[PDB]
Amino acid sequence: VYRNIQACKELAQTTRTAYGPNGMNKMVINHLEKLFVTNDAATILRELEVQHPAAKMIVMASHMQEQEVGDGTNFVLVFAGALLELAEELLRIGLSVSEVIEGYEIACRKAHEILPNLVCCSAKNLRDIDEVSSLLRTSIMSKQYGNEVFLAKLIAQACVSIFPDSGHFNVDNIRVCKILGSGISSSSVLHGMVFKKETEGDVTSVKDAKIAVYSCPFAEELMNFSKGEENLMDAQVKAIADTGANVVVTGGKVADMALHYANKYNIMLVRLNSKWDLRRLCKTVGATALPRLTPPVLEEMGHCDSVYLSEVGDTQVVVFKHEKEDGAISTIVLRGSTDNLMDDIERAVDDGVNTFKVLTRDKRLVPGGGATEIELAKQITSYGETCPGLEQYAIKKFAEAFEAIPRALAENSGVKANEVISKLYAVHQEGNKNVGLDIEAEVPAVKDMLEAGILDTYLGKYWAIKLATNAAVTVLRVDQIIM
Amino acid sequence: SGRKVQSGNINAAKTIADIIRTCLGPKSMMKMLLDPMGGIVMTNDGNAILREIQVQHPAAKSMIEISRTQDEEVGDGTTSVIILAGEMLSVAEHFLEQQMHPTVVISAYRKALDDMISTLKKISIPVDISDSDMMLNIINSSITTKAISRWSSLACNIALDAVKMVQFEENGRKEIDIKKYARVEKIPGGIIEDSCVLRGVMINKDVTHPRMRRYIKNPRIVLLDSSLEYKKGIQQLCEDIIQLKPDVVITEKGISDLAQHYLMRANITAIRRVRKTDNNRIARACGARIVSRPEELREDDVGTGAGLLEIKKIGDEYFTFITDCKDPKACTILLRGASKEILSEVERNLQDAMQVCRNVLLDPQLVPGGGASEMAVAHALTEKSKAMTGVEQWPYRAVAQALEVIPRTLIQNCGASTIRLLTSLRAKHTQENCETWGVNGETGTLVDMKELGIWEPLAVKLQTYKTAVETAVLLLRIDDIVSGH
Amino acid sequence: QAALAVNISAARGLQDVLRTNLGPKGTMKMLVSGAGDIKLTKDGNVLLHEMQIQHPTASLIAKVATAQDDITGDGTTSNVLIIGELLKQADLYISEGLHPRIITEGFEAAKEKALQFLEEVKVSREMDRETLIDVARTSLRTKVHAELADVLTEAVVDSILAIKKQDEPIDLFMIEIMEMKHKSETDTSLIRGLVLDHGARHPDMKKRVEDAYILTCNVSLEYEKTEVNSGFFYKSAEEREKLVKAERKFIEDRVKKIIELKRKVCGDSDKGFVVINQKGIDPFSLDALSKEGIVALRRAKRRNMERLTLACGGVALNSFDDLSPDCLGHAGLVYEYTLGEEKFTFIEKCNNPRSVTLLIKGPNKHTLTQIKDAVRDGLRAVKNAIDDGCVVPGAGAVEVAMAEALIKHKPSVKGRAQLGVQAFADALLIIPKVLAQNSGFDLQETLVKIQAEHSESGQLVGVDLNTGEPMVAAEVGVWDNYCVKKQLLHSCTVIATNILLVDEIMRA
Ligand SMILES: Nc1ncnc2c1ncn2[C@@H]1O[C@H](COP(=O)(O)OP(=O)(O)O)[C@@H](O)[C@H]1O
Ligand SMILES: Nc1ncnc2c1ncn2[C@@H]1O[C@H](COP(=O)(O)OP(=O)(O)O)[C@@H](O)[C@H]1O
Ligand SMILES: Nc1ncnc2c1ncn2[C@@H]1O[C@H](COP(=O)(O)OP(=O)(O)O)[C@@H](O)[C@H]1O
Repeated sequence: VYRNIQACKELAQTTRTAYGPNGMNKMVINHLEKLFVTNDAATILRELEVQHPAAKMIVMASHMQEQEVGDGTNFVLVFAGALLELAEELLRIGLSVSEVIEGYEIACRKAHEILPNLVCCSAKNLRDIDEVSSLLRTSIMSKQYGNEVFLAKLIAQACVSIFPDSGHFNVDNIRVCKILGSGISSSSVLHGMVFKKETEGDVTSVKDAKIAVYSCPFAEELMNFSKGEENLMDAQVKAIADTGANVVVTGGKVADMALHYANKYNIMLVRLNSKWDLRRLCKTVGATALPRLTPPVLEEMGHCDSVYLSEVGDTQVVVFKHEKEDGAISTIVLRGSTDNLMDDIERAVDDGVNTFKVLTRDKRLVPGGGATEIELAKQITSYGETCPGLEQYAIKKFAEAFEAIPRALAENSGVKANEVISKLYAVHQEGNKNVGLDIEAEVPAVKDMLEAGILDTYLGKYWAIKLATNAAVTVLRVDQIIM
Repeated sequence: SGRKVQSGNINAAKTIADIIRTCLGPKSMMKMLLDPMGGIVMTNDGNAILREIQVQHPAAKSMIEISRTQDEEVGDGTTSVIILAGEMLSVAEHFLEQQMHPTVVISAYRKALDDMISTLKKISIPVDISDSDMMLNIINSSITTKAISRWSSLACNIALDAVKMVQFEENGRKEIDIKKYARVEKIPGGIIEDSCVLRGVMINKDVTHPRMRRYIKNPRIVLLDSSLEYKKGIQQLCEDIIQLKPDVVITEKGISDLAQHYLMRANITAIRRVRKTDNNRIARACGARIVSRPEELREDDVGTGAGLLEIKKIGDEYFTFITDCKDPKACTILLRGASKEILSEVERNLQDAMQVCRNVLLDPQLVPGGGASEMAVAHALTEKSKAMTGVEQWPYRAVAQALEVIPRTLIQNCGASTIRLLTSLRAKHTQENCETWGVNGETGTLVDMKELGIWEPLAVKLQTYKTAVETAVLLLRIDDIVSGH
Repeated sequence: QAALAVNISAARGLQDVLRTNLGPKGTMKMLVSGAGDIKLTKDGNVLLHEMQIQHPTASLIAKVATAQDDITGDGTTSNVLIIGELLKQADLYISEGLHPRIITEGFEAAKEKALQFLEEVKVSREMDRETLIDVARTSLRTKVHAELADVLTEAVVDSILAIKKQDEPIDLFMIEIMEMKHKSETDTSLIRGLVLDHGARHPDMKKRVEDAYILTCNVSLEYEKTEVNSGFFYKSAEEREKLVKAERKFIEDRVKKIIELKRKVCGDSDKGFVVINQKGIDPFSLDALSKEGIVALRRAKRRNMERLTLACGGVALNSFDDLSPDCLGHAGLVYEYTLGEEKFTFIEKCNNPRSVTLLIKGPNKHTLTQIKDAVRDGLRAVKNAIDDGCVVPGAGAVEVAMAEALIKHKPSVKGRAQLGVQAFADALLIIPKVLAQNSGFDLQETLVKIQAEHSESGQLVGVDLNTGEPMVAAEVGVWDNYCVKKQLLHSCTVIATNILLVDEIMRA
């Protein structure tokens, strides 16, 4: 069993450092030989060729946590790693695995009811852009750098507060579009799906339009052949331009003859269609892909509202806004020096918007920065003495497992871990729950988060603790398999 | 290297501690000695285990030496000292890998030692002095589980009379005791009941021809390292001795018959072929003085000693009885039997009880054995560490969690599970405030030691704990071994 | 001479591998496939079926053990442990002579005595809900998480109690387990009736069909055309492009025949005409029939069709006509359910209420499979308990009592068969020892406590697998199946004898 615990320890260690706002970003090369630099732990786990079946269980637990809450994945990883370390030392003491399992389950049950007793909930509602953005600050603060958080929070919140209707939100509604070039400050909030285009024969004031989707991207005898090709192409463009079609998209490049025939129908020619854009268009307007030119029909055709060229961002873009709901889709324009940092910002925006979605169904906020972890550790380790028997060891180890989060959050910030843990635990008796770990000072000092506004969601913490405990338990109940 | 040498030192400590970790308690396991000739030795004593084995690491040699020095100073507890030192040095591994300095660990260990001393002095049960009741109770407690159970009826009263024969009244109330000045008389032959006690020094040497005034009703002994010759042509020394008029003058050279007559002219009795370990106790019990320089010779050269001398040839061998000595600090104890294989052990355990008695004069205290004291002090530390903060709280708690090794091994070399029993023992030792239970060494079951009847002297426990802590801090203070290999 | 020793070693190794699974506190094992798929389970049958065993005779033991276990309910790991301990005890004496025939005769005599003793030990307690709850708990806590087992007990016992109304041994066909991948695994209960695997692409035919009639007969709204003419679209393209037509007329004729049947037997557009096809159907005719109240469905497997025949009724054939309504059946509720993206057809309150399915909503594949196997084992255990109408104490109990009976019966037998009897007894001692070991206690201490308590009590006493002290299984509620014990004794004796009788290994 120690082999499984060792494998899980290694996999937790490889992503332990990326935890917290000062996470050390790693270099990532995938099988098609790119070169990323990313601090997002879920991204690291994606490109890790994890083969050990024991660590696969923790990876699946992390995926479930992300699939349901969208944040705290690395918390699940590090918590499971600490739990397995302490379970391993308990086993080395001589305790049976069953007793450790029972103690862990009892401790998790205790923590789940202790947790809702230390909540300082949301202020009034998802509205009041400034306040709610202040709530959404910590996630983006941690996931990407701590500098441009003040602007990224406003950018990511102004877009999501657009449609707080009936208390229902969807992550896919808030889309992100890439526009390279200027710095991040030039980014803003826009409405409706956006990408590039080529031609300029576009009409701005458009009623419910008609989208054509192209799934497949584009001496007398020579003259007669040229005439035949020209007439066939003209027949095809007439056949695709029938039924009052107004906009056409294709995944290929432009042709002078093709754009000329499109413009002679007063139709713009849109090109540069990405491998991912067609499905998004089909789901957003209820359209379909047409393989060849010869089968166009009115029924197999989706509907947009407005199409025009926007010069925002020092470049020409197309807009497909005001869908059936007329406000459902809400994009975010991003500006950056290259595309490598574009992905980091989009992951930060996603890790903010999903926290907002979680907050929609739960207004409870919990003091982050290690405050809740140390509080839970103190509560559980105090409860441990009240429970005699063989489960006290496992309960105490569960408390020490909660102790690991501020430890990592400090040691990956250039601060002595033991010193800050001791100071935090000592202060936490009198300087109660709302105190946590300060990042700014190089000296191991502590700072209150209720004043500093460093908070994280209750539901995320609850689900992460539950899933991490379940993963540790289900990986402790395995004997071996031939490998 | 840095902390690598610390880890090596404490690894040698651990690998030498677990060698004898199993051979304590009333159910000690045996060990195998395989000398490079083929011989094999049965052994229960870890002291002989360490003595016979050979080691190459200086740390191990130093710990063996400290175990010895504790052995011949206070008596028993060497295995406990080694086990405790190994356990603390092993639990220091966790902190030495925290990249945190040995100095703060050392300070935490010293604080823990002070608190353990305090809580032992708090938990110790009092005992009476000069009372045979709980003296025999202590005999049943500690002087038992030895080879004395068949001869305890004699060992007990031998020790109980021997407690008042080596007292020095220097600075307080009978707080000074010296160890070798008790006149041991171990002679086989006859029945063991013939062993008795006498107030005075018992000298196995005697004059060749005792046809002279050997015994005088007030021996005023004078010591001299000079050699007695025929005459001046040395009678001059005898003539100078006549000046102060003594009756007995002790030398360390042979005496002839004509020399005997020359001495009895001055009426002084000399002795020959005596030992320094006899001369020193003679002087101690008699308060005599040795001087031969004529300028220093004054009225102080003669010091009155005993008040009655006697010679008895019990079994055609030359004894010398010096009873009613001036100072009852070096007095006769008699040993009789057939073989010295057990009487030596019974003797040594009796002077162990003697040290018990003198500490009872200092601190008449007993600590509950069978792991009771260990878990009591561990609970005291663990509840004490709650209030205190700082980065050194972890070693402070770890010392407490490490000192519970004694009950753990007592349970282990009994058959019963060492986990459930320890957990139950702690459970009935924290919330149960005024109990201080222990573990039975025989059956491996928890039992209140006030009922079982096992107790240990306070002083031996204090010395063991202090030596263990000092050994741990010493091995943590060594930063380099290198002066060569 | 040596082949016997090889077999002994292999059986001991297999026993050691399987040791840490017996008992509800046993630790599960993980089966990773060569492809990469992972299966985590503890049931003895699946472990022996899916393990990659290396030793040949160990593979033989596993094969015969699973083959015999397919007969009775379960008890495979206990059987393997008993075989291993029997072989070790026998070898302990074979090492000092004792031609194996003597040990075999001792084994058969001990088997006869143990069967007799089990006959006098069985409990003939009657039928009730609570005892079967306890039986389900015993059979389920040994396969899955404790709380999940407590959840599953009620559903399993209620399903079997409902099926029991026929007063004949019936199972397997009449209880089916459905597979789906809902995130929340707490949703698990009985669905009286039948649930179809999937529906069809249909915009709002009926939703709540309520009372309706079922005819099936594999409607041919996408009737087989004449596409196959010569290979593919060859130079003679007008065949597969034009002769492929004229079959839509057959589809429309089937549509009017369905119309005639509907407004002939139904009497109105209501009273849904439930039909299911094994192949696809065009959405056009689908919605055309839907507007008339016809419940048209497609793309189902066979097993659901034969299930419908015995529950509701109806012929099955792709090409059909206006047949008689004799095969038509009626259902109380034909409500259709949908969860996110997949659609469920709840054919409920039908005639012949014997057909009942169970609902499980495990999050991942391996948890789903584990729950399915645990449910199957619980159903088999409760079925056996109802069939024999007699149950025996678990947690050992019977093992130690049979051991005492055999030991007191040892002087009765003559010859050297006493050695075989003693070996058989010490082998039956393995089960309480394995339970105590897997709990975390000491082997011999717990065994001595159990035997001593049984000595002056007489009543069956077993191991309490949370504290280690002896417990009477009747009061606590731990029960085993009498038929399982019978098959256990028979199979263990047979396999141990067969392994002991061998003398030489040769290639072939
Ligand atoms: N400014 C800060 N100071 C201290 N701790 C912080 C700060 N910002 C975030 N944290 C903590 O760092 C953690 C970051 O979680 P994160 O690594 O983003 O999880 P995931 O990557 O799975 O979304 C949060 O739980 C939060 O408590
Ligand atoms: N009858 C007994 N029951 C339980 N423990 C005992 C008993 N007798 C002695 N002990 C334990 O033995 C320990 C000391 O034995 P040990 O150190 O091996 O002897 P020595 O001091 O001569 O080396 C004490 O801690 C005491 O608690
Ligand atoms: N609650 C319980 N306490 C003690 N023993 C139990 C308990 N439940 C089941 N058992 C024991 O577990 C054994 C069955 O375990 P196992 O061999 O894994 O089942 P199977 O092989 O039939 O699938 C039974 O002999 C029974 O005595």
